[PDB]
Amino acid sequence: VQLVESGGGLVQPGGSRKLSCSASGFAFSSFGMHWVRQAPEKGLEWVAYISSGSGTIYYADTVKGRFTISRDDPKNTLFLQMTSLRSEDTAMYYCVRSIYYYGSSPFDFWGQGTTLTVSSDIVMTQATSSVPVTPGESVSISCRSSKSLLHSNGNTYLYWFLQRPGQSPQLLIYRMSNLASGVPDRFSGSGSGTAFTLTISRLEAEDVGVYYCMQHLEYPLTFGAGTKLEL
Amino acid sequence: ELDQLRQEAEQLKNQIRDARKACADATLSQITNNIDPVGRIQMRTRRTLRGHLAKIYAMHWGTDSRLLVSASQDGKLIIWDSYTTNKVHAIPLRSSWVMTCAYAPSGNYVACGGLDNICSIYNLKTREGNVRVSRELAGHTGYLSCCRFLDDNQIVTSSGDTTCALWDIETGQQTTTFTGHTGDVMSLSLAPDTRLFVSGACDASAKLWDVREGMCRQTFTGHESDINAICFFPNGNAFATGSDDATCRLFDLRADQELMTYSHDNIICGITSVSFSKSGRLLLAGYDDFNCNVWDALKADRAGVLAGHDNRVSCLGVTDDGMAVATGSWDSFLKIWN
Amino acid sequence: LVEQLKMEANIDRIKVSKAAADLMAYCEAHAKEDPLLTPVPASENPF
Amino acid sequence: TVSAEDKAAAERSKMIDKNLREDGEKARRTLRLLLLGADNSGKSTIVKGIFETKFQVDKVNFHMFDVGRRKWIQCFNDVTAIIFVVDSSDYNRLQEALNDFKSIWNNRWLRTISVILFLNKQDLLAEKVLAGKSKIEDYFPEFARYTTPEDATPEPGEDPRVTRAKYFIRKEFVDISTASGDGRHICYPHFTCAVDTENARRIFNDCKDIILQMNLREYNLV
Amino acid sequence: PCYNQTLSFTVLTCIISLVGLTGNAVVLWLLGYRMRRNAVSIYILNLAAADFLFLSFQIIRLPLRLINISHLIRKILVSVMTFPYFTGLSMLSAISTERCLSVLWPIWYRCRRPTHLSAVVCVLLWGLSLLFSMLEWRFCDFLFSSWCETSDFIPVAWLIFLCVVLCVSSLVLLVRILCGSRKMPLTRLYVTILLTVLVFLLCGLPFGILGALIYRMHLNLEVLYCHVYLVCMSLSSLNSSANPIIYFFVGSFRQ
Ligand SMILES: C[C@H](CCC(=O)O)[C@H]1CC[C@H]2[C@@H]3CC[C@@H]4C[C@H](OP(=O)(O)O)CC[C@]4(C)[C@H]3C[C@H](O)[C@]12C
Repeated sequence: VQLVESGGGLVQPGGSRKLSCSASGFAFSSFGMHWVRQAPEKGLEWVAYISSGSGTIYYADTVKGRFTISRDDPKNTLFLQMTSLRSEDTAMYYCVRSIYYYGSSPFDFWGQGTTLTVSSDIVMTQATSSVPVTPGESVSISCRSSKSLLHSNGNTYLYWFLQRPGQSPQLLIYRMSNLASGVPDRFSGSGSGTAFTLTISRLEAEDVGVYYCMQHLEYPLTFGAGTKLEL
Repeated sequence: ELDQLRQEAEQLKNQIRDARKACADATLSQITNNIDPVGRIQMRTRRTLRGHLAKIYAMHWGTDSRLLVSASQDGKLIIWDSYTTNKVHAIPLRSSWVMTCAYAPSGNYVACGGLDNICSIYNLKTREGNVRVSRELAGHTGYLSCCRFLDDNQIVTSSGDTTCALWDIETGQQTTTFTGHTGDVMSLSLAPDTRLFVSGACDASAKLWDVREGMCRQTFTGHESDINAICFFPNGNAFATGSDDATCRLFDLRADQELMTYSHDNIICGITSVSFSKSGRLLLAGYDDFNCNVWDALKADRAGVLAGHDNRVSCLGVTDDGMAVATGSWDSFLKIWN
Repeated sequence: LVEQLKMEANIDRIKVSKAAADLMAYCEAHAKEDPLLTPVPASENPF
Repeated sequence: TVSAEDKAAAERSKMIDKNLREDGEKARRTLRLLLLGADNSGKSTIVKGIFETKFQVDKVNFHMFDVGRRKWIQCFNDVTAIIFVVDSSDYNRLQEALNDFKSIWNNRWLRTISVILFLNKQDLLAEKVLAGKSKIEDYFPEFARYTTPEDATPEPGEDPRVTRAKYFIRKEFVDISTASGDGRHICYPHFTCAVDTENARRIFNDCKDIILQMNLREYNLV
Repeated sequence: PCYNQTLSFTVLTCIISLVGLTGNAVVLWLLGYRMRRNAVSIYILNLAAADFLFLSFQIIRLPLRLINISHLIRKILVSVMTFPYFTGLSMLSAISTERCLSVLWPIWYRCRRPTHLSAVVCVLLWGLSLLFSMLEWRFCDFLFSSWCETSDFIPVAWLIFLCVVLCVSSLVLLVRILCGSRKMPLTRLYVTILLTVLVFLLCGLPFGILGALIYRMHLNLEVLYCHVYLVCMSLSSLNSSANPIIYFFVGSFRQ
């Protein structure tokens, strides 16, 4: 239940830098792990995925061939090696656990980020970027997918995360209906193919933040633009 | 003294038998003779669950009717996704001798037990991505033959100590002890309303116990052999018992007597497991003849045979919606039938 | 057995005809909403 | 096609399959024995919920389970052998031991499981016979019609009367063994002195013979 | 048909091939799905498949010997058919040596076996039976050098090695059985071992040795060899027909 990551720093363009993610408190060997980067001004962006048992490997189409994600289960750690760094790669990197079985809730825990400074996919678009809200009211945000997230098995792969600025993002609702473990019952996700919404009733303290909706239908794992909430 | 007490008990038993006889005027067979039969029921096997390396002794469907737990003699408790045959979970047990399975109605927990005389409650939905034993309920002096979840905190377990026990899992101690059986209790069936349950034992008697009161309310003595399995009717005012005498029997809570006998001259194998359809019209009965049978619960006529196992069918289950029936046998294979 | 036999001696025992009638009524009431009685089309069959 | 999460669930199931296969491979190279005895027979002294003891001889592992019956004996269906320990010093309970052995041998679920018989009392049998206080023929009147066969395998330090009594008891168990066996299993009678250390070797040899018999039986040789 | 007396031989061989296909088909269907494949059942399975192929090419080849004689495609047919033949003898030898090893070391056979050696030997023996098919095929073999142009006795070496290893495995099993504790089931074990040895030697093997001797000395079947080849073919067909019987149906009907 702890993912502490190390690495990052001032790297000249074209250099190489390896950054690690030490996992403690959970069975790291049974979890598929993700590296997800977010720009200083932009939103979240999935980078790489290493499966459980290292049997399956995925990369983003922008870092394929220059990034290498690996895991050491006996040492309970994750590695990201980079080659030929560029200024369009400098971001904040997050190590994310996610276990896949029936009824599981992947992207449970997101580790604290490492700041790296270098100096066909379906689109999930959030129409609203910032809305004004007051505590005790009711708010609703929405986003649209390029293609329907409903699957032939009846599962609609949509996930909502709340950043809560100053801290790493956390899962709120998964599969567009189910609620994450530990989040309040006020949050409620709903919607249909290419049109999903999240409703927050009676907003309280530690609720304002950026809400990202992402898809798990196809592995490029597109994230939403984000929707900031302010007083 | 002892002779007077024995005479009083004999007189009370005779009076009970006379009262039961006076309440019998027409059997269910005569009433349902003018009813269209079920015909022929041809269930086909849709899924085969391979992965168990030893005889499967118990299984239990989940309330969502997609996940099912199973225990085999190899000391592994395995949670299957029936639709995809994917193995959601598979965890080892402290003792390889396990002869009962239970799935929590919420699905957050599973239970196991056997020759270790300890009921192990495992937490499925937890952190650290692995299931661990949440509780070890001890206090039964004999092996555990069945265990059922009243709720996420209560569990009723029947043992070979000729007793049943209602435990509060949070405290871990026996809340109620049900005694009165003179033989090893082999099965128990929770009522749909979850207020009383029937337990069959080795003394060829099925006893109905009130969970809240804690005392036996009715006793049914029709069998001449150990009652291996018991299953409550979906209505909740009847149940079916299966014993070693190759006969099934329908008993009523309000009539206090046997209703029908499901037996055949060509069946000599004992019953290992019984189950009802969603509507209760078909009684599914696992046998020692390596195959299961389907009986018309209202006419005592065989409807079909579920013959897909190379060894005796040890565990049986029907989903809450009745879509499929899962049978686990001693050939280490679970088969879902539609 | 000292008192349990007498406690279970006097139960509100309705006639076997009534019990059979209500069992048959329950069976016929729910006979149209289960798949093992009448097979469902493969479109609605998860297996 | 199946979704990404379904693919990862299938991968998890495949890893579970591999782990289960590895566990079954490790557990296949062990031999499971069921220890049985009535009372004061020294079952726990044979080798120096459920009491389970693991002992390794000749680089092979043996599991011995004792439970401290018609219902739970059903679980021990795949057990390689039932090790039945008998106290032969006394004779009041000797017929009880004979009835116990008959019930175990004729069990429906133990119809293919062979029995290793350990008549646990050897020295005590000798003292009881030589003392003469207890008449063995009183409990078993078959001594008049029973004579020691010509072919005998007596040890160096033995008395003809003690050997006759020991062979009578062994015969009184093997007639039950051979009465209804149909050749599917064979009892292996032995004699221990409750101090003999060559007892795991005897079980090892008997289990090797049992495994050879199973190999012959299901490979068309028998 | 060198001069006559061929129709009866063809009819008998066709009947034997038909019953062989029937038996091989039923045993293959039973073992493919209604079986457990413990340690030797896989060997019976692929041996039955090889026999099914063998009598399949036998039925494809033999009846056209009477009509539309070409004397060219028949060489191709026998060259193809000799591959299932070597496959079947190879799995017969494998069955014999596996039984011998199980009798010699039962603890190892039950506990320490890899549980996948049967399929490994399956694929290895099938691939090796793909080889040693170049006995008579001295046709453009050299495509480059150190190869036996005519006296290539490697297929004969393989066949004789299979024969001797089968015989020695049977002999070792018999010696071990006779040199141990005698439960005395020595009434049908003797008959089954002797029957296996005879159906391997008195049948099947004559076809292989005839092929080896015919490709050793280039004979055009002359006028006296028009009867022995048919006899050897019928013996091999009878061996392949009776193999599924002796190896599975005896055990099936024994209980
Ligand atoms: C089993 C052996 C291989 C020996 C080995 O591997 O060590 C095979 C290989 C080539 C086969 C001969 C081909 C032609 C030979 C001459 C005739 O010709 P056809 O009627 O047209 O077939 C008859 C068939 C013939 C007598 C075959 C006999 C025998 O079956 C052979 C020699």
